Amino acid sequence: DVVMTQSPSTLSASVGDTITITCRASQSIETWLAWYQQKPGKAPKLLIYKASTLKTGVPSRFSGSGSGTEFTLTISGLQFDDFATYHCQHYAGYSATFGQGTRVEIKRTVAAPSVFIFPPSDEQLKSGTASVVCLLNNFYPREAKVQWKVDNALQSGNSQESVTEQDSKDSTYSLSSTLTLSKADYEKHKVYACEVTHQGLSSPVTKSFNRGE
Amino acid sequence: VVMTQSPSTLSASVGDTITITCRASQSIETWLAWYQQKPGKAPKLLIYKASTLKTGVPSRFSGSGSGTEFTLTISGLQFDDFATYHCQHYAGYSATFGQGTRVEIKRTVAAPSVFIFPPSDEQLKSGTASVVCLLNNFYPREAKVQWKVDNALQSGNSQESVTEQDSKDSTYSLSSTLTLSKADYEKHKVYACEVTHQGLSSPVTKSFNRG
Amino acid sequence: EVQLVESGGGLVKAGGSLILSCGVSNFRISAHTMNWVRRVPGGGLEWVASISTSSTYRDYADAVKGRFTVSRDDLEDFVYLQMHKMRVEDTAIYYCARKGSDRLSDNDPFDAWGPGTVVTVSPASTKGPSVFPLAPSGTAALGCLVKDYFPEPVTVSWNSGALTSGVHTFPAVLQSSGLYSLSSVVTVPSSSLGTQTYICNVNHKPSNTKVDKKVEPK
Amino acid sequence: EVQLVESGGGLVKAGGSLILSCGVSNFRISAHTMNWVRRVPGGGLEWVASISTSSTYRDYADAVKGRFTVSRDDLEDFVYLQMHKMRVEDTAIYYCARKGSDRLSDNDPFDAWGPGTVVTVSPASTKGPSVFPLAPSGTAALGCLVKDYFPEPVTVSWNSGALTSGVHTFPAVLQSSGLYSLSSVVTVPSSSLGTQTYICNVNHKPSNTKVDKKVEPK
Repeated sequence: DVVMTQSPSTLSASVGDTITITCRASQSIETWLAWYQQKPGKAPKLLIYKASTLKTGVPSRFSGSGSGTEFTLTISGLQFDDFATYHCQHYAGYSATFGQGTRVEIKRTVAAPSVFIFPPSDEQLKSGTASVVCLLNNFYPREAKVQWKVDNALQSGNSQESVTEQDSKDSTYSLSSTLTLSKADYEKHKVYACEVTHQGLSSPVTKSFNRGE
Repeated sequence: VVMTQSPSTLSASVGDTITITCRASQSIETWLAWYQQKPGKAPKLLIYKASTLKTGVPSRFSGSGSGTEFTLTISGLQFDDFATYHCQHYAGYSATFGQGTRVEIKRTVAAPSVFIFPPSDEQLKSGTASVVCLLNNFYPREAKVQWKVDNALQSGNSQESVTEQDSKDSTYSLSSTLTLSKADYEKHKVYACEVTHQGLSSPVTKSFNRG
Repeated sequence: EVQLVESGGGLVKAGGSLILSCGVSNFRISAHTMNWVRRVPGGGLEWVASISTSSTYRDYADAVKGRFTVSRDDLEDFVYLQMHKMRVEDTAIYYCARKGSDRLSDNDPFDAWGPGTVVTVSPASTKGPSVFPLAPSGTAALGCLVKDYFPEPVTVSWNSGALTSGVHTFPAVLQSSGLYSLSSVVTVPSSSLGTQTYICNVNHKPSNTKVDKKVEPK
Repeated sequence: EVQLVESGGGLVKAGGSLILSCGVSNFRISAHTMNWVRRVPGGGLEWVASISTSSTYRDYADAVKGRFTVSRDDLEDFVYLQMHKMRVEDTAIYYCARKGSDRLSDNDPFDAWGPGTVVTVSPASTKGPSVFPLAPSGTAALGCLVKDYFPEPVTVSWNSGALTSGVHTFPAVLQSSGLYSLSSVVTVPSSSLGTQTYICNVNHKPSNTKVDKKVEPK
């Protein structure tokens, strides 16, 4: 069975750049590819309903190609509208499969995260819950790793991360991580720290605080 | 179509012959059925076409009536027969039900013994306070519990649960739990439970002072 | 025995949506009119939906008419009941019932019933947030913290729109409570922490619960 | 323009079960093969299931094949997806999209999609109880308060089954947290409170949790 080898997994560019992407089928199909855009948390939008075959109502900047095994998508000078994911699809009669989508994004130089750690407010803590927040305020590119340590003990399974998409004035990513603990468990330990690694950092960055200090 | 059923509660002794009546607001011919329902269980069919006993239903169950008046007779109540019962009008592509009747074992009136329990220190240290009021061994089943905190009538912050009839003494027991965060419980001192019941000539209150 | 098993019960919120289903064994459903029934808080039954053989007719009680939708899929032996715009009086056990007999006829009782599944409609249709300061420790970061609300959004601004440079409000996270949390932050010159009074003007727009919080050094 | 409207998605537990559905507007599904797609937290689209025109052929992606069932209703225009015994990686946004074109063919792409509905499969399949003492303040009453356990049931004995007279173990109640709680009590002679030891044996087979709690005066 077919698997799609879409490349790259992320494309970096800017307004007015002409860009090309490529989906390569693991075994040959009869030019049964189509291409979609997807904006974050939205439904995908169909661009190209057969390889090189643009759907009506789609902006004329779009294009593509197909050879029965190797395929392309191309955009003829990106708009600020175009900085979304793009997915290839192979569609058979009663099944389909998609590429791991090419994320199109606004380019800049590498920038390391400014890291900040916030203890729980006393007002939260008296209710019985402690939410410790770690903020990576601005960085580029998107890929970063945050780990929590409580009394130098690497934590696992008690945190939730979300990343804001590219900032409108500098195109950096930002991450925040929330470590959640009942008031009981939080008052059991002293230091609460978050440790960060990223493309711009030569060594991990750790921010910490001592409970009550 | 609308239906009425009577009595809403029927109290009887083992071995009795009892009748439960259903009245239709307009003629439904013999298009009525009867159902037995145990607590926590889906209803089981007893009779249909007014009198037609379902295959395997014991002969002690019978039904009669046509037009607007229908009766379900149980001739010799066995312990299994003390249950909920419901008359049910049925038509080609629809139905409707009456309010039901509850059949219970009859005994003398017994007033509840009332007890109130404050939250345990352990739970209270976790941030939640669950007081529990207990109404023990009362009959009949209807009882009313009202919680008052500093003479303030509570509403919407309590849940109740009631046992089935005790197999030895045929009474009911009831537990009511008033739940409050530690933040809301420490605000008010006295916590009371006002009980009314057919066995009480005036309401009974059990209370405690926080701390 | 005839086998029926309901699925898809549990907790829901007023104005919310759910879908029940029932599957079966030891019979094929196609010869039967199929029903949904519920047990309302008084221990009494109500009928809720009926779908005929071949999906010809669908009938509902007035309480659920236009809100709900029954469906069936005989080729895998399943019956479904959509429950859009649930209300607190829909709190009940629900059951999938077969219309039937030892010999099927043009009009019959309900013979085989599944063990049922519970549905609870909690009145928390717009649960208002809890809102808390994130206090500043050349550049300083401060913020506000929202917990325990439904549905989305909770909206935030700094000093009623007087502050916008360096502002970030994060995507919400779904907690194990089934309620949302988020945070809003801004970075400012450290020298201004003494003179400028930072505040966050917030709203849970579903409940229209308008909140404010001053954020200042601890 | 045309529309699709997914419903039923929310919080779930691992090895628990849920049913999604999709309605439509401005069009009839009776002409179309109807498809389920998801976007996992990893950001990629996965196909999930499809069901043909005329309900003839049902197909699945191999991660959900056998576990899920797709269903349809060509008359009221609804599609369904039963999700029996979900996995943690079944957590996704779940979209309902129609296979389609201006002129239809034996093979087309997905030309209209609904806004999608979130499903979260939390990893806690069973939760073991906490047990707390109900301390005895003639005849006295004491007990144990089993709490925060999922799913049912919990069994309770007293003194390893030697104390049965006077014991009431109550039906569990389902809390607004989605977790169960029950209390087991016993009445005993007040004179025995100094000498006799009272232990409630709480067993929760679904979590393989056993707790023996000694109940004594404060």
